[PDB]
Amino acid sequence: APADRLKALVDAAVQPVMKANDIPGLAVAISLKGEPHYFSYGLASKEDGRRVTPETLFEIGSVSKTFTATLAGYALAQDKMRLDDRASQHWPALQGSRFDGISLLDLATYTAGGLPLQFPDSVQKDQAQIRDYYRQWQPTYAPGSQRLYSNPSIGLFGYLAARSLGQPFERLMEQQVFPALGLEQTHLDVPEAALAQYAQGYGKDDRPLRVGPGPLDAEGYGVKTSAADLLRFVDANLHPERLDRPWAQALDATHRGYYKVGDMTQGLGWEAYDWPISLKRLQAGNSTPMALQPHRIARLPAPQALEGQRLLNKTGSTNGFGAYVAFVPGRDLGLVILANRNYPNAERVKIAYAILSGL
Ligand SMILES: *[B@@]1([O])OC2=C(C([O])=O)[C]=[C][C]=C2[C][C]1[N]C(=O)[C][C]1[C][C][C]([N][C][C][N])[C][C]1
Repeated sequence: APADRLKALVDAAVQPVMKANDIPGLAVAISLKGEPHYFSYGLASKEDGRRVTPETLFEIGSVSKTFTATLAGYALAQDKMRLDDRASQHWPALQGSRFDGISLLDLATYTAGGLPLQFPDSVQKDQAQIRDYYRQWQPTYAPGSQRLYSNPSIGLFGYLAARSLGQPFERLMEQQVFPALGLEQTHLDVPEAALAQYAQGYGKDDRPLRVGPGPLDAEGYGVKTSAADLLRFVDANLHPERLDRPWAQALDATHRGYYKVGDMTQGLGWEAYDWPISLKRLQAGNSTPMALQPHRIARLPAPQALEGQRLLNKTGSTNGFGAYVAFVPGRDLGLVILANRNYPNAERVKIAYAILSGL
């Protein structure tokens, strides 16, 4: 009955949203009282009819920023950097730029002063173009005043964290972070031997879409992982104390809120809400205006522990994929929803809400 109840609950949440958004395949993973549960739907590739499993690789887009924050947490834990460090202390090519006046915290939390959603199309994945972009950049407003969701912002934060550790970002992620987290199905660059597991993404007219190279892609949106591995990451977030001490500290650094915008408390990577809260309020916190418009922040007097009766979440999108992760620390509850369509965030939250309410 409990298997049937749980399959009934997840089916009732997922199936209508998959039909309504024409999602070819979707993988759900739930952590409930320290037990994993997997629900797999539809097709990883329509063309060959490969089915979604808990080992299928999906692009998770901006959920990658929670990994980036974890590498920064590790640099913090090892005293290689501090959140109030000036950005240019960690990259000489930025010295003399406006990044002399911008903290790592500002970049991490999108408050550096109007760094845009994306690098402009003119900036390719090239070290010199990225250096020249940041050197010439000027804030639109005061650092620390307005949140504007930004790849270049948290991207630079992860790149500087990696420089502080004396190694490239992508090497640190593959050689240190993923192994420390027990993640063997999590990739920035999918190995040839694992390509059979990589789902096809679908956009308008079902055009096939896997993410192409871009400046600080790894930092902003580069992760491919399975529902099984992303739920392991969620379980590490729910129990940092089970990891070796420096990684425990790295994960705790991602559970600290610095400011509020509406119902949302901004941490490093993770965005937090009180729990319970209405579905409409959780959808609004993950809405298009929150991604695309600047918002004045309400700074907290001291960083707040993101634990207890709160929901921590992150949405992630690429042109072909739509991911959502959410966990409730105080209820030992975790959830991963990976899909091979970029379907609206409101719809991803609709599935999660139905599941989390059901439990
Ligand atoms: B990220 O996934 O977060 C994000 C959301 C969200 O939170 O779900 C909504 C809207 C935008 C973003 C930004 C992030 N994702 C990307 O930046 C998408 C990425 C950008 C580069 C593209 N490549 C261009 C081709 N040369 C691929 C999509």
